[PDB]
Amino acid sequence: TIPHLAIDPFSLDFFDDPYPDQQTLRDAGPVVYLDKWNVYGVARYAEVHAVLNDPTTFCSSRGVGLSDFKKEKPWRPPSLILEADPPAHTRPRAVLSKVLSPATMKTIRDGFAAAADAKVDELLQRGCIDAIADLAEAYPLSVFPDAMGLKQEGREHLLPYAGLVANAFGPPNELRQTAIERSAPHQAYVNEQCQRPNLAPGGFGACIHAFTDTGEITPDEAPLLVRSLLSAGLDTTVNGIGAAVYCLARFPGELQRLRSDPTLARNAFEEAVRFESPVQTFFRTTTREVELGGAVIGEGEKVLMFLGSANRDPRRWSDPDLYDITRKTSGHVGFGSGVHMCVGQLVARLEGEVMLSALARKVAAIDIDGPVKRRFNNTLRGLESLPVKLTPA
Ligand code: HEM
Ligand SMILES: CCc1ccc(C(=O)O)cc1
Ligand SMILES: [Cl-]
Repeated sequence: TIPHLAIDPFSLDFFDDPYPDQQTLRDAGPVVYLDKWNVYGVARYAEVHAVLNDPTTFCSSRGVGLSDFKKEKPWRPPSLILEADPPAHTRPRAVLSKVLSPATMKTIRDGFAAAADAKVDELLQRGCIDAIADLAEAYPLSVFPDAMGLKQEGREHLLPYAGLVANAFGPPNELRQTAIERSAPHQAYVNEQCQRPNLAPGGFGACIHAFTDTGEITPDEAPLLVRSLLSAGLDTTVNGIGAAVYCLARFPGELQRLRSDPTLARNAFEEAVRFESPVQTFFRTTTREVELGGAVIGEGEKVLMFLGSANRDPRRWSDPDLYDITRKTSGHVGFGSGVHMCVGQLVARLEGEVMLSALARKVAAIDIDGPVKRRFNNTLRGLESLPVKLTPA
């Protein structure tokens, strides 16, 4: 009753161009079995949304990667929030939602907006830049480690650790193997920065430790929650800003609408998160036998959610393959949906908005003028190099 496909969603061929296979995954049926990794897959919007909004049946405490924590030991101690179900998830989640609250965004908006405007002006002096290294990476690296309260020493480990975390969500293919092997220096730096004496007062990390006074988390939970911000709060914003720049470089008409109305900067970033979906996939594990799309999935089964495919499903989105900055983007699952929906979404939107705002007010054109290279990661979709020429406004 369930179609069996041999497509490998974690293959280099797939990462290179996933859209044809994603339609094959969608049109084969609302639920598919992937023989390559012995998992269930859902690729349409309706099933991804339902699975994401049924945490009692599709749990996250047995891992959000392929590995089943009930079966194998995790490569690192489980995340107290991402790899937790309610009610264990609730109080650590409330702490991160307060640390990264709308009220906190007021304290960092001027610094983030200034750094964004300064970087675009700096890049306009050089003309021909790499939108990844010199823009997508340089800007988050210039605001987020300081907002965490991180010291200067050892920041070179932040991006390699983030790519390791994202790779480790995938199957035991070469990409995961080479990430985990000899990863101990990346882990030691991160785990050391998660301790209270290494976080500047007033930063996200110190503010987390400050919530141990409240009884929401214990002092020994706070470092793990700091690790969560250091695993997810940098690499994804990089790919997201690079995607937006990629779109504005591929859709020059949408760049011109953004110039004529910079207040579209925030929704233009949101649409870039739908269009490229930097977090492509996540896993759930069935708590019980469950009917999904006419298929009976047993207990203890891994279910793979194609977030990116759900954001391009023509059953839900009109013209899904077009970048449209005025599109009503609410309901896209680029940040998740439900109880685990990205608790850091306000930081990513803020970083994205002020960058696209900076581009909207200072740049006339963005033309690709060099070899484009894709970056391969079992979870993330993003570019290795995006050579563009910026024309000043
Ligand atoms: C373009 C940027 C980002 C994207 C596309 C993204 C994507 C996601 C997605 C899809 C989830 C759902 C995980 C699941 O349901 O299993 C998630 C959760 C999470 N994200 Fe983000 N993220 C982004 C940026 C950030 C930032 C900036 C932070 C922190 C500053 C962050 C921290 C987290 C955390 C801690 C969780 C776990 C929430 C929970 O389990 O309740 N992410 N993210
Ligand atoms: C969405 C990517 C992500 C990765 C790791 C964590 C965590 O460490 O809790 C949270 C989110
Ligand atoms: Cl670690």
